[PDB]
Amino acid sequence: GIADGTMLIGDSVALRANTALQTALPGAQINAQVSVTTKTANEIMLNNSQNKFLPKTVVIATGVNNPENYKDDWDSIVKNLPKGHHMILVTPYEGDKTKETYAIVEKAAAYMRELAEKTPYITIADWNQVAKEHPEIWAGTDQVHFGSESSTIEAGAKLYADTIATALQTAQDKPVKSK
Ligand code: NA
Repeated sequence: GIADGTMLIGDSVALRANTALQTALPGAQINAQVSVTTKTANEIMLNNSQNKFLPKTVVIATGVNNPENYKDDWDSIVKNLPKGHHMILVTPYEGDKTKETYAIVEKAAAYMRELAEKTPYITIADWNQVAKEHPEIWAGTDQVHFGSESSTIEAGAKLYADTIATALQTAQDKPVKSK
């Protein structure tokens, strides 16, 4: 019964790609904010479900903020996805390999890949993998917020939006969570 549509619940990285996301996904509902974590995205997801605002396809674009609890957080948000939805997980990317949290973000991305592989109503959008392939969008940056000027911000934002668009196309023929 859940009506068609896409809502993205995302973090500052997603918020940085706001215009590119909307351009690549016309009519998608982009709900991205600076401090969003996987924890609060879980709460936002259910709040929207319980008010019947959550459409069929849910994009969770979080993971780089507060990565330490990734196991429980991604287990939980996957568990709490309401019946009737398909879910897309956007893997996080921390580019500074010396960051004390780099290995955690990497573990989080890997664990999200495991959940998407495992779960029929879940699809991966592997920003982590794509981000590693494009060093040019990280020159002069904090290694998380793509682009040091307009051209690489735009190029980075378009790569980010296209990754999610490709996952949505992949998820088109795939089932929803049911019972
Ligand atoms: Na899957």
